[PDB]
Amino acid sequence: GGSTRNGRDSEAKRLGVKRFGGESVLAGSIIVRQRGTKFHAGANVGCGRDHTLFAKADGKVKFEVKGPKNRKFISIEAE
Amino acid sequence: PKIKTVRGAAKRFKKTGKGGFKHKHANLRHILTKKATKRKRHLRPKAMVSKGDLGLVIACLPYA
Amino acid sequence: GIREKIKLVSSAGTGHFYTTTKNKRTKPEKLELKKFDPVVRQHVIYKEAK
Amino acid sequence: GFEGGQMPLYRRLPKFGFTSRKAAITAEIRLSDLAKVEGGVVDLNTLK
RNA sequence: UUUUGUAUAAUGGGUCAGCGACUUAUAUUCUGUAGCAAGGUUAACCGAAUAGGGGAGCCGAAGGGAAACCGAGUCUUAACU
RNA sequence: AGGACCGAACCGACUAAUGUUGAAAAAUUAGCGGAUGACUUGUGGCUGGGGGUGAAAGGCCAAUCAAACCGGGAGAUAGCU
RNA sequence: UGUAACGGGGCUAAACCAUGCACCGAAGCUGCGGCAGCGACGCUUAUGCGUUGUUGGGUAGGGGAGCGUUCUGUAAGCCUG
RNA sequence: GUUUAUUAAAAACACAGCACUGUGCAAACACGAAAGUGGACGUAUACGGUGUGACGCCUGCCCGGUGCCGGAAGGUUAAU
RNA sequence: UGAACUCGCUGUGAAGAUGCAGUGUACCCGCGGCAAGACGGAAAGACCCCGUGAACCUUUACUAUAGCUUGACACUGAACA
RNA sequence: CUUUAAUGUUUGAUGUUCUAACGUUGACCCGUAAUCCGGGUUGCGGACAGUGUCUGGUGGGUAGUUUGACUGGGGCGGUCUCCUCCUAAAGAGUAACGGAGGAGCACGAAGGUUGGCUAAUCCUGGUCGGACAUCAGGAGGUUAGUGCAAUGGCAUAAGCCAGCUUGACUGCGAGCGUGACGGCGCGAGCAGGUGCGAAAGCAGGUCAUAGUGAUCCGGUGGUUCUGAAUGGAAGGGCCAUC
Repeated sequence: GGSTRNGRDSEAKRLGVKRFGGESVLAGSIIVRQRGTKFHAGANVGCGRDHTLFAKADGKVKFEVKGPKNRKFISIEAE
Repeated sequence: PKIKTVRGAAKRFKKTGKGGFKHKHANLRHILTKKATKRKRHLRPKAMVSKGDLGLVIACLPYA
Repeated sequence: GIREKIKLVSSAGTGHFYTTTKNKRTKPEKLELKKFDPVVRQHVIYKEAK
Repeated sequence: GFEGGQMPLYRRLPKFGFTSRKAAITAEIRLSDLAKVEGGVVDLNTLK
């Protein structure tokens, strides 16, 4: 394989930054190989098989500096 | 000379009243067991061209 | 296609087969896998791949 | 169909056959046609 | 004329006077305007003749569906959804 | 007796000066190879462009050659000056 | 290759460093004459006058609008021995 | 001797002699909508064709690979 | 053969300028010669490279065929080993 | 059901012989005291040959055509689609023939669901024991492990272990993420039915990302949508597939 081969981009993005928006549902996060390093609060679910922090009700994103470790809380609630 | 409808488009599309062309779409003829079940449940219903994707198609289909 | 695909019929044999990703190339094992028969819309036993 | 490369779009898509051949022998009328007809009966018998 | 850049020992000028290189129909989409408008238009052709006549055909006015089949509705199917 | 052999014409165009919009589509000058022969030359004719003719050179074929001349297909074709 | 590693002279201060006030310094700023466009304020609705404000170098391409040239009609007219 | 018209004039090409594979005569060989004609008015001591190279005297090895001849022992096997 | 009444050095430089900047020099026009220049005048570089271009040549690469050949067939009848 | 001969016989081949098919590079006569040629008379060959024709084989002798791209030039080597980390700039967009490892498949479990558990490594003790394996104790550890590369998570484990078990589900889908598009990735939830759990509750596989060719063609199995005069049929369309 490499060098080079490089493994170009790997589809890696940050997506959810600041208050954000969605019509009725939203992803909350997209960052891969992530389970509980960003923890679920409000109208969402914890990250697993698809790496998203998916929210089933229209909400605005709120970010905490602390959680159970590490494991900082990412809150999604209606405004 | 009377201007010809292109065979490449004429035998692949169905017309409408409001505009846009209706068609069966690809990926539903060849080796079905190897393809995803959710994908096969999404390709079973037929597809359509909307007015924003239509200019390229009437450049092959001139007539009513 | 190096997968030699198998197709089974329901307990009653009626309608079409059920095509499955279950392999026969690599291991001899039980072919009964219990699947949906859409003439009865019920989960039933499936038989004979020939 | 040419768009610089990567093939014309219609060459990716499946064919549609099975013709019906009745439209060229079918008429379409609104309620204000054949509406008087000298008091007679509307039937498609022997139009020639 | 060209080029990142040419006074360029780069391609081109000896001179007077002339020559020397872009058509519109069939089909169509949007635009402009003209006649008429849910209608508009006849082709070839007849004709006193460029008047009048010629609506076959064409486009538009109602769609959905592989098609059969339904219609301001309609397809998909066990399908209400 | 002899494709012996010297030497002109006769057939060539090897040496050096010269010419190459020339005396010239290759000869002006003096030499040089062959010089009754597998020689040359006057007259008449035969073999024809995917076809001839070469002790046969990718030589020659009427100013034209890894393929002659003419008009027509023809305003071939040119992602280019 | 020859004045030729401030272009050169002057200059042991007329160089070097930074300091204090003055002056010179564009086609622009700014004043005026003129024009087109956008918009106000005062007077007036042939429609202008008065004042203030403001934009006006534009090439691949996208829009607006004149002056000549020729034919055809005007032209049974108008100019001409 | 022959020679590449105007850039090598020869170690290039050509006759000698040798070898080999074909060819029984309506030969093999050759050009041709095909007669016909050339081979030849010739006869295997003749003729075709490819090598090598006058002369004197000579010419070691390999048949697995390539081609060709007979078989297809053994394989693979068309048409109809 | 655009305009020519075409000096040397050094700088500037599509950087190897007669011609832009500075500086040293130079009577004008001929003629018979001299020959360091005017990248002299001649050749819309020949060199090499790029090109899915064109051609020729290698060849059981792809495709078609002349000729060869088993079979089927027409001229076509009868017998025996 | 063997291997084979003769009696009978189907169909070929080689050879001989006859000649009511066809050849004569045989002669003579007439045209005509014509070494062209036809006719005429007579000999010799003979289904061999000859000429054309169709299907298979062979066959540059002849004619047309093809022979991908990158490569800080050519050439040996590297490379063209898919995974992963740094280069990569503390939004967005991202390069090199820069630094460095992999894929073109496997698994019926390493799965679903309910209930339990926790590593590495080193020393000492111990033995069928010239060196691995299983263990006991002590120090020490979310550093072991995960079907495979790499990457990060992972104990409330997604790492291994037992019961039951196959959701490695059908039909639908609001949509959510992405690239210029084709196309790629993720999917709430509804409806059908089965499975786990005492139950609240949960299951559209695997710890996630690579494991694969758009379409045209024809085949394969159902249907009764179509089907040139029309009742069947051929062929197509749908349904289900290769």
